[PDB]
Amino acid sequence: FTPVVLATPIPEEVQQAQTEIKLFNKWSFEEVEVKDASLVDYVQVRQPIFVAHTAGRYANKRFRKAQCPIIERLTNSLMMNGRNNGKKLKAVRIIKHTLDIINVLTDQNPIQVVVDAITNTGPREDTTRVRQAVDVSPLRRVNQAIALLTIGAREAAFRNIKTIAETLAEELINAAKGSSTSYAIKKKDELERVAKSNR
Amino acid sequence: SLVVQEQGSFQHILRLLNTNVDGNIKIVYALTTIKGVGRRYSNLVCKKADVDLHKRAGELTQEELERIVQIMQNPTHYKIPAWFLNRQNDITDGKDYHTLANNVESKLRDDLERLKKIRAHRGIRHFWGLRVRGQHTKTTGRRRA
Amino acid sequence: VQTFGKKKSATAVAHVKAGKGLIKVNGSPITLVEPEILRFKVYEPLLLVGLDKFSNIDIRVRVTGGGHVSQVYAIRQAIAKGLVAYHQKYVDEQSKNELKKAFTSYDRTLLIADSRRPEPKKFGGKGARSRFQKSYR
Amino acid sequence: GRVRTKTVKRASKALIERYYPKLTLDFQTNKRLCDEIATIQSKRLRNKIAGYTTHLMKRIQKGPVRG
Amino acid sequence: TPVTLAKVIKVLGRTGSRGGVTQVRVEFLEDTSRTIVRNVKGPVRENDILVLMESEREARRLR
Amino acid sequence: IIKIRITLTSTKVKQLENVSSNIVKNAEQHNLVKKGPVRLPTKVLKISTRKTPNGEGSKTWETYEMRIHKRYIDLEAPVQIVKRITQITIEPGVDVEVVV
Amino acid sequence: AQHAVILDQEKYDRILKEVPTYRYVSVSVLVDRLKIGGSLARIALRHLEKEGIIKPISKHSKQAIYTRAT
Amino acid sequence: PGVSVRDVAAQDFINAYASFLQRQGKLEVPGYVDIVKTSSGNEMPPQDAEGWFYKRAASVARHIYMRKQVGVGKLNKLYGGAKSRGVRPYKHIDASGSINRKVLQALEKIGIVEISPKGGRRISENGQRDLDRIAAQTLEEDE
Amino acid sequence: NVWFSHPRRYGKGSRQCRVCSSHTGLIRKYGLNICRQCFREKANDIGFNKFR
RNA sequence: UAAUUGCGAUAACGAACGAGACCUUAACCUACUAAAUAGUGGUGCUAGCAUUUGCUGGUUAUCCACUUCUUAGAGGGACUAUCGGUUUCAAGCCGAUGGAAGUUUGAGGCAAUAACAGGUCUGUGAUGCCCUUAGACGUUCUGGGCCGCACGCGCGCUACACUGACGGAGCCAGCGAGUCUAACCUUGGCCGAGAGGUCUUGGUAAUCUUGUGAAACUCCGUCGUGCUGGGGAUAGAGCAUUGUAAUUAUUGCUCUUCAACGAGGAAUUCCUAGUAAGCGCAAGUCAUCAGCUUGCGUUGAUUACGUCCCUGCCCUUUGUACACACC
Ligand SMILES: [Mg+2]
Ligand SMILES: [Mg+2]
Ligand SMILES: [Zn+2]
Repeated sequence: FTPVVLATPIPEEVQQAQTEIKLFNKWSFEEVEVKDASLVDYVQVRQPIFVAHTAGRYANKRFRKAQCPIIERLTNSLMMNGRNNGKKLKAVRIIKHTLDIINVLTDQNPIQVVVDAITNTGPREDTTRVRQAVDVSPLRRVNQAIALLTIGAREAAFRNIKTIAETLAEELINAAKGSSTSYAIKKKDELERVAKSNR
Repeated sequence: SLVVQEQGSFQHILRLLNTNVDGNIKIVYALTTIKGVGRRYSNLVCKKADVDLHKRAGELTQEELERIVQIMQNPTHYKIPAWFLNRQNDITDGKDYHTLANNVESKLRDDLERLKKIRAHRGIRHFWGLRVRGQHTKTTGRRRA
Repeated sequence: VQTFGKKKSATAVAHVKAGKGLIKVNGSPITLVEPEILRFKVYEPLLLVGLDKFSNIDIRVRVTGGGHVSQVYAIRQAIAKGLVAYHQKYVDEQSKNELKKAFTSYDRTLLIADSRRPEPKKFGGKGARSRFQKSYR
Repeated sequence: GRVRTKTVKRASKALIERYYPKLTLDFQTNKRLCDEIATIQSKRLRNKIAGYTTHLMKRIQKGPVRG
Repeated sequence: TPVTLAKVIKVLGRTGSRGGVTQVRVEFLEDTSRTIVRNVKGPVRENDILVLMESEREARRLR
Repeated sequence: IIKIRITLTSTKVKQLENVSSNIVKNAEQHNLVKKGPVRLPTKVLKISTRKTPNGEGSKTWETYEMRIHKRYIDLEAPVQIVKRITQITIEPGVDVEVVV
Repeated sequence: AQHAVILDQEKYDRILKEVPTYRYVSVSVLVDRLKIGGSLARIALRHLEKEGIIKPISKHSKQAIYTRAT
Repeated sequence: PGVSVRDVAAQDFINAYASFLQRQGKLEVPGYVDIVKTSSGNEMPPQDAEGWFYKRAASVARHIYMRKQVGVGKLNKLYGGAKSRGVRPYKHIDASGSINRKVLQALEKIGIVEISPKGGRRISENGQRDLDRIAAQTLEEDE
Repeated sequence: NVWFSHPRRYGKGSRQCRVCSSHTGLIRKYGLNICRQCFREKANDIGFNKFR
């Protein structure tokens, strides 16, 4: 299918980006849909990116943070514990390895898997210290979902054999499938439990 | 890597120069249990004896163990520089050893005892239990117990 | 024919000349920028506009002055600006406009240099804003 | 905030009070004649005065304003 | 678990002692002819969508 | 003719550029060829010190600056005219060094 | 020396028939699935990729990403 | 087909040039192997004793190829990293000057790198030849 | 005569402020050799000015 | 509104200081000027690879052209521009587009009436008064002390490990400093395992140190989750450097023991974008000595775009038997 070649010898696996439907270096990007209808316009798949390193100004304004690619948002949220401040190359390599593990296990378009996981672990209701049950906006839902997922992956990869990428993969898989065996879902239902007791 | 079945030649925790060496880790770091040999001394010994550093003491050998012991007790003759040893120009002979036994503690207490017997400041500080290398005792190492 | 690219402090000078698709970064091909993860970040301005699309031009960049990521962004934008300027000068103007629109619809500072500069540090604390820890008692 | 001080607002007001059959509601041509009809001692202040004069001229055509 | 969702049409203003909550007037997407005022923790703009497990509770100001 | 390099150095930019232009014009009215006046980067001799003459108060630092601006103009001329060019430069504050 | 230090000899059976019942295999997965201690995991994982049933997904280092071959 | 040293950048080229240094038979080793850490800022010797000197020589030769004359001080700065100074913050320390100098002398005795008219050492004619042959072989092995 | 001079070629006792003779707070940058207070006093007089 | 910033209301009107304006710096400018103290194109010098001339290489007295990179003078540019919505009447605010830059464009310098018994007589050959002034409280020399250790507190550095440690490889900045009355930054060669030692060289400086071949970082390996290969406290031996003089180890280096520490209670600090944080570098103190400071640059988040719940401050109202003004 149009195997064009260049004077610089490079594999055609990189030229295969735009010859057909645009997609990641490895993963299709068009077949992503949020399973809910509320968190739309805050997950920013499509626009697609070639790698989760879009170093763009996303903090000058209030709501520009929402249009950042969600893969880069999770890559950024991996950049914690102080020691791993910075090291965006490390974070994006971890994200690549995690997408690969989600591909190996019930692939389901791993970027779509993480989208579904974030939507399923975004807390729909919280409590404010007045303790009154208030609602949660989609932006807070997305940021809290990403924070819970990365924190669970962080404290699962902490002091154990399995690497950060696979702890992240198993956390995101359990959040996408909506099982209460993982940290993000457990803490989301913990936050949602005090909704009838705080009204 | 290969077949290491060795149903009868496998070694559990073993005895080497008066202390117990764990056969479940590579020989270089297994040797570091001996009080007197550290990371680089063990690394030098285990490959001066040309033994495989990628395998543990549990499968290493039975004779190269004693060869490693000998290369440790007599490093100077067997092509090892003086500066690599922990006790050179010891106190009274000028020739260099490397104390590898339950004897490095004995030589340390010997140095402390001769310092205290000759009434040097360092020996006096060691007798009192205070810091001896010019540290500030005002705020650090208070409990020390 | 000669464009530049900067991200924070790195500057990459791009020379675009009549040639046959030679994309050199420091004398090596574009396949040897070697952060091993931003190689696609240097591939962006090719796969954006045209897969090869270019048997008539040669791009030779030289980058210095920043850090690894700053240089990677500097070349990834210098080569795009060189392509735009080449189409502006020689090839065609509607072609230049279409290719610039294709660049901007994916813009990752491929065409406009990032304006963020390091804020000067002020006394009383490490960094421009963070202050030394203060104790009352 | 982008609030304009006295030295901008009063200068723009006077510029309108004496140069109405003059500079239109475009800032580019509003700042040009400021150099010849006013001795401003800094280009930033000149730009501020010209911008406020442009704003006042753009809002004068939709109802007279005070002063 | 009953299903219900709505969209904020008008954000009234900040509320709470420290100002962490916002009062928003929400319109139910199904049965659009009903407006209810609710409290939201996160940032909110217009034409935004909220999921509220509880459906009919007029959230009051939070002193 | 003699090829030389005149170096002008000072902290006053206006006074230094005055001679850096006077030399050029005095070589133009005599119709010489010169490699145009090169502007070497201004050296900021910034020096940070403590505002307090004692040890009390908020730790407030203040930096002074001395901007040394240097320029160099290289040309050729015979002795009788090069001496006139090196005697026109009497601007207070700017030091002028001629090298053959 | 908590489990499966160097020997893994009595339990040869499912070191070949291990890709069934779990698709993912890695230097840490071998540790996780109660068979071999990770002291030899990164050197045992080279055997099956040189010849066997696990196909590598990339040139990953400090981690392994392998799949069952169809 | 017009292959230079700049067609494989970082790792495959060194891992092949060191293999050529094995094939050549000339060890050129000063015997410091098994004794040196390669830097005062290090804490362990190289993990493989046979091979580290060949890799150092390969990378040194490639480094001198890629640029103009390079001296032992520049090699010390290049190959010296950060030092764990204990409870103190890490600091850069220059690499082993004797090791770098002896590697350069070995490359001199091989004729791949020669003295420079302004100081340091520039890659020589047969040095360029050998480096480019290794680059071509590496390309044909894996592009 | 042979006891009234301990050698002071180096150290904080070797140099003094050229104005006030203090051995503390000395500024030896650019060869100023002025105490950090006397330099603050006579800073504009030397050519050092505050801009930022 | 950041602002007594302005709109507006109105016995006020018109103004002044402060704020702002201003100045410095960091952003852009294929526009002007000029650059073997900056760089890029090609000619001969043409070593490599490939061989229809192509890649990268190299030529500090080797040619021509120029200023895209760099430098710095003169200027330009932003004034929230345009367009919507919100304003009560506007000042303004909020979005989108354009723009290099739309949060005072970012950051500083300067900064009114004044108040403190705030600190400094240990900066001043600034100083009133008091004390001393030849067994001196002057000055100098020797030695010690300022560091001294049941203990409490504060600023910090290193950690508790795999998002890691170690070993090889990749080799990427910026702000700066540097000796002619003489010893500074040091390139290169040589010796040494290391620190370091020796012979020269370049630099009074956009020239040389220096392209500061910084670190974090990236790649490939070893490690396999253990008081372990995390961690480097404590101590011993030996080797050098600086210093007239290293003992109470100045510092560096090699070996050797490998202490607590498994993420830290009550409390508590800083911080809103190239910012926090991580990371190192230069300068200052310097004969030597960083875990300190002042700046610089590398990687670059999370969250928020509000409020008076706490704290502090300001304004207004009010009480006063205060006015030396609650000491
Ligand atoms: Mg003290
Ligand atoms: Mg200090
Ligand atoms: Zn003084």
